[PDB]
Amino acid sequence: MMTGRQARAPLQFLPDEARSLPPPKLTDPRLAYIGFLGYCSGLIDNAIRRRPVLSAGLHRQFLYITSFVFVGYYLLKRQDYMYAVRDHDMFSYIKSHPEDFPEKDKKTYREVFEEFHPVR
Amino acid sequence: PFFDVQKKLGVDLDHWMTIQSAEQPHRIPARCHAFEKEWIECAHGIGSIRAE
Amino acid sequence: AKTLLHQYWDIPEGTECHRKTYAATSIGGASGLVVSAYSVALKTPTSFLEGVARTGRYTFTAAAIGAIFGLTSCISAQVREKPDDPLNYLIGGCAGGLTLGARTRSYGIGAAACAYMGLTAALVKMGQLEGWKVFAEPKV
Amino acid sequence: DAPEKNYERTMAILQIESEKAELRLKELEVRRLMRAKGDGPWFQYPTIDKALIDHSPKATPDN
Amino acid sequence: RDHWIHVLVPVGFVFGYYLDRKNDEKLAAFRNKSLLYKRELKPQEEVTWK
Amino acid sequence: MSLVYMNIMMAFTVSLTGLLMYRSHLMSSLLCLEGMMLSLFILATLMILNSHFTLASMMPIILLVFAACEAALGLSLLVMVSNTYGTDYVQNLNLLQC
Amino acid sequence: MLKYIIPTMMLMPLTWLSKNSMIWINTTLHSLLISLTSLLLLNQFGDNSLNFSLTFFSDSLSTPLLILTMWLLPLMLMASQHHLSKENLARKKLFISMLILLQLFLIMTFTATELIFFYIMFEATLVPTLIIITRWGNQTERLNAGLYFLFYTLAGSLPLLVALIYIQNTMGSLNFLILQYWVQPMPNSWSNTFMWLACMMAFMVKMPLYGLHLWLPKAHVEAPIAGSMVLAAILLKLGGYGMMRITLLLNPITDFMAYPFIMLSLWGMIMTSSICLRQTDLKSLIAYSSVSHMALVIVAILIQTPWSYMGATALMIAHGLTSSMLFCLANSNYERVHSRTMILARGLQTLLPLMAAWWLLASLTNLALPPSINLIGELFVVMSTFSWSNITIILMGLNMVITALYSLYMLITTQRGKHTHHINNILPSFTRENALMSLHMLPLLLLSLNPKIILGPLY
Amino acid sequence: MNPIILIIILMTVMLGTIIVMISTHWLLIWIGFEMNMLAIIPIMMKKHNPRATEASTKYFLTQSTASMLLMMAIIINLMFSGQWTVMKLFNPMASMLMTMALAMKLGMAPFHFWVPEVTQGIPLSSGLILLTWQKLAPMSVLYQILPSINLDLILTLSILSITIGGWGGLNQTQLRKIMAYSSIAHMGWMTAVLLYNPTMTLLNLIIYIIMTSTMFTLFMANSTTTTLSLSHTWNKAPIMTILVLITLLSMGGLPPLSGFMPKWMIIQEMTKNDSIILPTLMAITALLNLYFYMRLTYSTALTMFPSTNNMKMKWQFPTTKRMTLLPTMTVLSTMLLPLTPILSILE
Amino acid sequence: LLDLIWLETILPKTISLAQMKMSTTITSQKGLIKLYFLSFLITILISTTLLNFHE
Repeated sequence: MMTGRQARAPLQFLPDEARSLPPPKLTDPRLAYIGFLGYCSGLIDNAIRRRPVLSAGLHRQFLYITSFVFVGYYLLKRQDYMYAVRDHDMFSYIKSHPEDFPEKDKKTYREVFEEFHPVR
Repeated sequence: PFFDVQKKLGVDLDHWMTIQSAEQPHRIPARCHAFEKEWIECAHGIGSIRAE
Repeated sequence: AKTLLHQYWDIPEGTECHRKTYAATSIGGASGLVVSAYSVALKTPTSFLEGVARTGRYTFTAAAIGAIFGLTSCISAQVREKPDDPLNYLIGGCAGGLTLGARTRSYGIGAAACAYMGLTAALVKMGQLEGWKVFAEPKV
Repeated sequence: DAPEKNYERTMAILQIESEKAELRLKELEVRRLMRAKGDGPWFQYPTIDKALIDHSPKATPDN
Repeated sequence: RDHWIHVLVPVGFVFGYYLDRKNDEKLAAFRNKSLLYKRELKPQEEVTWK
Repeated sequence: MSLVYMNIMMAFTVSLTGLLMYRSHLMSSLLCLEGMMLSLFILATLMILNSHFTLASMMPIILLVFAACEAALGLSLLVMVSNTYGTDYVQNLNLLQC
Repeated sequence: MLKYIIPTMMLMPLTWLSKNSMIWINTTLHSLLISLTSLLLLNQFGDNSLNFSLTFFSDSLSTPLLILTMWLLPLMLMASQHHLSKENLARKKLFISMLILLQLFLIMTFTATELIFFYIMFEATLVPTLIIITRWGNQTERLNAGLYFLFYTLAGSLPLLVALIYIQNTMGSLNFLILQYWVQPMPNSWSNTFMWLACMMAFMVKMPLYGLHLWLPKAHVEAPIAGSMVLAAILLKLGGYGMMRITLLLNPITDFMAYPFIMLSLWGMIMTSSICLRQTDLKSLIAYSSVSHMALVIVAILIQTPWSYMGATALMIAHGLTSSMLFCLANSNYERVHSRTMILARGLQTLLPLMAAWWLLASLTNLALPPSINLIGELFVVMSTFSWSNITIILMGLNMVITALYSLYMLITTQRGKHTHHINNILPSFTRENALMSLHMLPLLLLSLNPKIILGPLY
Repeated sequence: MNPIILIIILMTVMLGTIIVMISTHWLLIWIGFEMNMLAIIPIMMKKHNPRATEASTKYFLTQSTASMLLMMAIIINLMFSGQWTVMKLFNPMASMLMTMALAMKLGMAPFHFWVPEVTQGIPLSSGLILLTWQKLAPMSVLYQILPSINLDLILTLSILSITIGGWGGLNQTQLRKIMAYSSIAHMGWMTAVLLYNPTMTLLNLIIYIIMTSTMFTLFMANSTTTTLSLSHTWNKAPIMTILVLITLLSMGGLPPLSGFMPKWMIIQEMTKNDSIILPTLMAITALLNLYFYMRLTYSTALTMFPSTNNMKMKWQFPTTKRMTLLPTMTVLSTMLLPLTPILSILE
Repeated sequence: LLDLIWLETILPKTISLAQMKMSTTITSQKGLIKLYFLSFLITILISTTLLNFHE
């Protein structure tokens, strides 16, 4: 859909205008869920190699958590960037084409006739 | 996925054989050099939907 | 085979019975030839004669389904005086299902083909009425 | 909670969700128009870059 | 603590309760702005609810 | 369009339908595959020479080389089939039905 | 609603970190604490629902189902800890984790503000239920019962997915609070006919509708006791909850789309009740009686009058408690005689008198004895269906004959008559079992004192 | 094989796919497909038995035929457009031939008839490469030519792939053929949303590659190629039964799992374009895929089939196999649905 | 008659037998490369002449 937008500046994971956006917090609940996915990957990695699940290799579990939070932070940055580009293109297109987007005259319900269907 | 590595790194791997109106050896023109140059300069940048 | 379906759907319902019957017979014969072509492709017949027997059997089966379908649909749309009505194609699709059961020489396949093909033909009628698109054009 | 709190919290919820619904409807209409006309930034399918063309004097003049 | 397992579910209530209160401050766009309950603020009052 | 393109496309379709209807030998299949490649070579060549598009004159050679390497690989596969059954018959290659 | 979601999730480390003798006691204790906390949802108003956030809200329909859901988990833990005593410890924790996960999915199924999140939770409840049936069921047919339970539900629910995404694309939203105000009338067309079927048939399967009920006398029978409790008491009621949310959008076409299905229930509750007259399997008798009771809820939701919705939600809560107690009684005999055949163990009032008193009370609530909320829901549905069409009282009243006739037959065959001579392992009633029977029956009797909390959003 | 030669040959497979992904000239597209086929042939003949040679022969014939049809589509594009840009095609005949060639490369029905054979004939690692990495280059070419693809052809190929991959897996007991018919059904789902929203095509491809990589990694870690040897896993490694349970319930698309994520999004893009019959019939047909997934979960996780006595020896040895990214791929293929709006990174 | 046979017959058993029968038709191939490519040629001929997917 938006493939012509990111074609003049190709293969850019986060462009410069993405720095105009507020970055996700470190207490982003999406980022905390990705850290929980890292913790689950650590527990499954202990389980498949028959280690004690909660105890064995805390350095490995912590690197799982760190790696998922590290990748997921940039993935959330790019997510917020692409939705920002989506809405920017939408609003610029609505502004540049007023003839396709007229203001609908909103009628109050004193004029608006609705057909009554009795439940009996 | 068109990972445009050639425009990203600035290298020219295969753009040279892409069109007939490109830089040719010994400046040999194609028989439809002028028509292809006019079609490309028409349809440049405006997108395929408008270009059709 | 797009023109076959056009010359089926160009004629209004319950108007010209024999031409509708011939158009639906031709649609059934085309489907029978496609099924016969893949049948003698993927499963090798033991002879040329057995292969053309399978081809003629499947083509006549689907052609008879289409013939009795279009016939029963147009006769019901004539005698019920309601051309834009999916109950006519429900009756015609059950007649085609009974035709498939008569060709397979069994009752239960006829009843199952009656129910499912009649509901499918009724759905095709509703899709022609309200404009339902199965291969819908990309618009957004 | 107070009825005031539930009431005005409901009004905030209804504003946020009605704004999101109107934006989704406008999003559908913007997508339909940009696919139909090809004049926005979306659905910009690529054409040939005109910077590939050699404009030098060639070997033969009729070009 | 020898019975630290008996605070997992209760604090998980309280923390959850906390987040609901923290959620309500993000839904305060019409606090004292509804046509039904709007009024003037009392002295030593800055919000009408929390 | 031009009349020779009709024959080169019809040659590609004849070698296609030969390649899409096996008789017994896998070598005859590889010959039909290389006939398809040869007709592609001829058709690319007649276009590029007609259009005076200079840089694509190296294109059919490339189309030769890769595909001939492809042919080499196909011959090797045939030989391995021939080193299992003694013949290159395509009906011997039916073990993967179950 | 996050103050109930997070304790339910903290039940997972509570059961996976408990000592090996402690995983039933701790989960029972803290799930009873969550069930005590569930009463804060009774902050309901006469006009406005209790609207927590963009994601969660709770009116007076979701609130009794939430209280019943959060109350059913400790009772399932008590019912299921005996027959899983010799079970492996990690599989025991996996069983408890599936029950906890099912409670988690249900309590945000009922409070889902937006309908596609309702759909995701509504279909997320399949997977723990499927795993509980097919893993901790007792017989061979638990696998086929899991297949039927999965594939009637998904064949119903995937057109619901398509229809809800269509409402999302047309109305712009699937917020129920938005769709209270932006709901457009649905006229007569074939497109709107299949719109109605796609919006309704998933919940028709989950109620179950008669003719589509075939998954239930396998899935309720082949399951273990916690599976039968959550299937009868909560998971049938997702269909009625989803119908009461979705028939807002289906007017006025419902007023002539309801006619076949109303017939399918008004005759079907005659049939399945009649089927309960000849069931040799006691657990299957309770399953077919659940179909018979939910047929009235189907009629009451389709006729869409206020008395009908009040009787339907009262009958859903009442049937949840009653059918859960009936399955627990059937399991209390299955744990002794090791057969679900009802004619096997007879004369049990001579041997177990207090358990026979519990059988009497659950039978009287099954046959809608006033002033129980079984009779309140039954009666309000009968009033609204008489106002719908006056002839329906015949099919109501005949139902109320047969509903008595299998309820006391179940009481007479199991508890009365001469006891069976060759059965001698009939132990006295354990304290856990009588506790289970009382924790079903005593809320069901106390709700007659204050029934207004289980009468829906339009009391 | 020499491990250096294995590394160079796998880098050449990757090099062919990357050359397809990055090139702007159709000859280099064709060259990337030729390099990909040429380098993946020794991966299929890794064990040197007649089934691998038969599978490599069938794979060579289908991919060679598709490469010739691809070059004919390219050459007809050069006829009717006089250029070589990897973009839309300028003739419906070249568009049909290129769509047929890419359907042959992907093994979409009715060009599916090589996929359950070849995957059966080759090891699990080469089957993993064939069912994950070998989809990327033709889906990239389909991504870049979608202004020229016929709608009726691509949806015919899509529904024929979904139905045939649904019915084909119901009759199987071999795990590789199950994954191959699963491949055919999922490629039908990817191409059904291509002309509507190709970001959802990329989403379905990524979630499919994750789930297929998880299932092949589980099959390699347990050394099971049949259903009935996969059913011995509970007596050897009980955690792997849990993992195949949650991953097969994900591949059927049951919520709240992440394999519900693509198809739902696909329906989310097909009803915006006023197609209601088609994604409904697709979703009902995917119940067949879920049925034989449920068959495998009943054989492996939810019941306990009888084992043998020599299993007691294997209790004394832990798994020394490098189960590469198996916890990561298991977590990603199950618990990713709450992160569904991450898909905008694929736009 | 109803809730053990006919309501069991029409929705689940007929659908299950139909999917079983179609599954046994699709997977009954003889492993012959000849027949699969002959089906591919029949596919291309139906697509061009009978379905017109090149126009």
